[PDB]
Amino acid sequence: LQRARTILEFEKMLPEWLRSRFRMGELCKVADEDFRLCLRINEVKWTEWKTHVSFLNEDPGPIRR
Amino acid sequence: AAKMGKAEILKYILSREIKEKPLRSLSRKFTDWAYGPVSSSLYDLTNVDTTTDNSVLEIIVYNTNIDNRHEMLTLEPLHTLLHTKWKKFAKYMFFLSFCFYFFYNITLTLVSYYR
Amino acid sequence: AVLIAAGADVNAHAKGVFFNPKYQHEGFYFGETPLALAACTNQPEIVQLLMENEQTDITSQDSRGNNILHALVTVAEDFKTQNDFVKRMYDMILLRSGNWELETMRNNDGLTPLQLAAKMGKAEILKYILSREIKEKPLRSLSRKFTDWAYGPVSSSLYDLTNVDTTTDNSVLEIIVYNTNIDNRHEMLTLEPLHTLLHTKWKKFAKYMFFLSFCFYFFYNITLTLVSYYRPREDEDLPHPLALTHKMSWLQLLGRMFVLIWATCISVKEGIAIFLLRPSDLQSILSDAWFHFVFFVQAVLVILSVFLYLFAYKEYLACLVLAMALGWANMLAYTRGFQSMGMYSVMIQKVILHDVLKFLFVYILFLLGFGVALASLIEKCSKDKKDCSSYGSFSDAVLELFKLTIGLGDLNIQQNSTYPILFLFLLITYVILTFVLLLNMLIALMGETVENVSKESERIWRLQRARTILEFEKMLPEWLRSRFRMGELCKVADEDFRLCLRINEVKWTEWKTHVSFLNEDPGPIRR
Amino acid sequence: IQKVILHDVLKFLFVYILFLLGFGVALASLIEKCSKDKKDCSSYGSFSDAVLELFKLTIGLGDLNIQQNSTYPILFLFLLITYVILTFVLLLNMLIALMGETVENVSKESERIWR
Repeated sequence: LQRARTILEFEKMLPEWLRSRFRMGELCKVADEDFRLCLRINEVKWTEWKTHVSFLNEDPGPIRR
Repeated sequence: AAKMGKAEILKYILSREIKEKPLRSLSRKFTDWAYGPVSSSLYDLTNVDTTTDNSVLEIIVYNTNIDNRHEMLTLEPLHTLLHTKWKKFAKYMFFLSFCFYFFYNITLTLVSYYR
Repeated sequence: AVLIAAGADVNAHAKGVFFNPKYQHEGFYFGETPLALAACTNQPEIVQLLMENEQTDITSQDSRGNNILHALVTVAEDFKTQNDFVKRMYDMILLRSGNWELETMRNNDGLTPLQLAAKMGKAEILKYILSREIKEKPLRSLSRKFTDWAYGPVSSSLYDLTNVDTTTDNSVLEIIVYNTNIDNRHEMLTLEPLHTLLHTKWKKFAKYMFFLSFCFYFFYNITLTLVSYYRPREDEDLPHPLALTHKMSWLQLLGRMFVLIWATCISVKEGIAIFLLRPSDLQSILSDAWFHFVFFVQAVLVILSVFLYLFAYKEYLACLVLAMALGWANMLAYTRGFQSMGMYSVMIQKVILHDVLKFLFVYILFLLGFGVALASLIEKCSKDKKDCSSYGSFSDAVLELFKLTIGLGDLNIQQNSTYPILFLFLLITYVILTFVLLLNMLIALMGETVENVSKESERIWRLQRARTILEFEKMLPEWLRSRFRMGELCKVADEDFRLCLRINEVKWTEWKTHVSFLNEDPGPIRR
Repeated sequence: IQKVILHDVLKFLFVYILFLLGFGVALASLIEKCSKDKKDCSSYGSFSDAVLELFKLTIGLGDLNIQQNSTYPILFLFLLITYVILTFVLLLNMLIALMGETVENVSKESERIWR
């Protein structure tokens, strides 16, 4: 919490144009018009062995190219 | 949910997996790809970090009156994003102010002891 | 199955940008064949179906020289984050079709999949595979366990012992002792081929062999003491770092030619040992290569005294004493041979490393912070005893405050001058900090640590005596007269009357009739 | 009083006397110096002095001398502070933490032993 208490204050005393792009930006949603909302990528492990209905892509690890 | 500090429904709502396709669009989780046991998880990130005023991160850090804040930040939009943002600049930025104050500290010592 | 009925190729190799390291990326390194992920998907039914095809090759190495068994190991991560299916998956694929040719297959870097379980540190499947009881008689021959006799509740247990001890290069014992990067090694050596065999080999020679080197270094240590304390002092500034006495009663010439050789012999001994591992500069140099680094610093520091006669420098006696103080300081390393004291040897080893570095990094900070500040008021034009020729500059108030930890004598609130009720204010603040607050921290800090470690601290000591025992054998190139084992005791296989074995004892469980046995149940061998 | 003498302090003194001799002989080398103690022509300054000089360091000794002992006393004081680093803040506080684990382990069955 205390290092979290610090880190925002540095950003608060950073009025630049925010070059530190901390995120995947404007990565498209499933909604056909809503291709907005910057996102995140994370990793999960072995549980709940099943078929997966919902997906977004043709399963690469990073983005293509 | 941040202001009241209700953790468990906040534990829910940041995930919010929607399985059904006609209304999957409202979720806070989208399986970007899965490939079985090791998946590409994905949080929605729309009102989380201070890109707008008074984002949910800005409350939970700068809130009093709650002794669940340390436990609440365990959550995975909350936890890893701090580690993310500390990596690229804030590990550097602290050590600058650390060195600037420590070398401030030495210049204080010399002029007030030697002559 | 319809695709197989359509005629899909069961032998395909999925190359590409996956099977990458850094498991944050995809890198899911299963072995690129349809058989490999099939067990890995926890799908035993189609595993059977893949075995129904005669065209299925299983032998075939794929990308990193890996067959079915290799990457099979490198998903065995935990008992908690797994239902433990891989164990019976692996068991199923052996009984369905299993040959020793497939087992003895090595890989790209030339490494046994059994040895891979050591390298990856997958403990639980390694817990399986060393036992490997096979109950059925047409293929019992491939087991790692053979009931030599049983007689009910107290049986003659027997491990296979074929790739275990260093009778060949890079045996599975040699990995697990000399491996870094894994914090499961101490727990893994609990296993019964691993555990008892060390106790076996320590019995016949290594209990003797340590005490030889212990006595040789301890009596080295005494000869260091005598020549450097009793008669270095002759009234002349000739250095003479080793006492000679070229006349009769040759005790001191015996002193010189003793000490130089053992220092040289221990230098080459540890010099090859330091050539031999590469740490990440703080994990194994600061648990394992510590006392090795101690020795290498020690012996060179001894022989450097000999170099101080060459141009006769000023350091001839000053350097001659540091090796002495350190030379008794590493007898601490050689007390591991006892039972309870070896348990204390890890208690001295982690508290230096987790607790007191944390202490001194804060302790020296206020030692300077109060140190310079009190050195400002101590000037005063009145420093110490009519301060015109005496001391009163910086190291005084350092040592005035350094002695405050212990009995200093008396504390002076005396003539130091401008506002001494600020001077005494910092003195009592130092007492508030550094005697009642900051010191009693570490005492409460140690108590939490010592109970946390001393449930597994025994095992760490076991690793360190295991760390020793192989090195003695490594510095034993004899014909290995110490026969540590039952040798070439015959297997059930009619031609394979080979594979040196072991005898062990089990107790009351699982009350049943025993089908498989070897003999007509004597206790020892007949005659 | 009966098990702590037997499981804990034998372990202590077998290590304690080791550095008591190790520092003991080493500091006895520098204390010769042709300048041992108070114009060293008739007074003492041989071996048991620096033993008792260092044996009194466990408790209040009076004052500690960084004085005229001669050749490189910043090695002499270096061993003194190393003795403090070892034998007052590291090695002593071992047994205190060691006793606390033992006393709770025995005092659930310690009554029975008295019986």
